[PDB]
Amino acid sequence: MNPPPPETSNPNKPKRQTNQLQYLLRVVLKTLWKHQFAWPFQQPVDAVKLNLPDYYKIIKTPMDMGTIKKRLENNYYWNAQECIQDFNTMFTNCYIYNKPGDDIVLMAEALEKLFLQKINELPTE
Ligand SMILES: Cc1cc2ccnc(N[C@@H]3CCNC[C@H]3C(=O)NC3CCCCC3)c2[nH]c1=O
Repeated sequence: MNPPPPETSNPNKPKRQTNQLQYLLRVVLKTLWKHQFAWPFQQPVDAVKLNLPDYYKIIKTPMDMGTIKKRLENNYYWNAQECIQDFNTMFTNCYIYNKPGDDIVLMAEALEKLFLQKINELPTE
């Protein structure tokens, strides 16, 4: 009932190492990954195990920090904006699927506030 996870490597997709992508792995992801609210976002939503049968009927662009971590580790991104877009997709999915008063929404809001603080101090290329 789960889709395959988002791709985290591609032999055809070009790759480079930049200080901005290094900052996103070493500072931004690392900060969010170890946060007390990170754990529901550390892997793709398992709709079977979590008993959320409608999840992938509603969310057609799934994204999670486990996938973002692998993409950064695998040099999948060419630029920082591709990675920032994936974080925004993850937060947006959470706000669309869940009810406004749900604890997962409060957890996502806390992580997004921390995320935007760290992106505000992104170093120049
Ligand atoms: C990404 C993600 C994961 C997830 C896991 C479990 N449940 C979710 N949604 C609950 C649906 C029912 N109402 C309560 C919702 C909720 O806020 N659950 C949280 C999960 C984390 C621990 C506190 C309770 C999920 N929704 C997601 O978007």
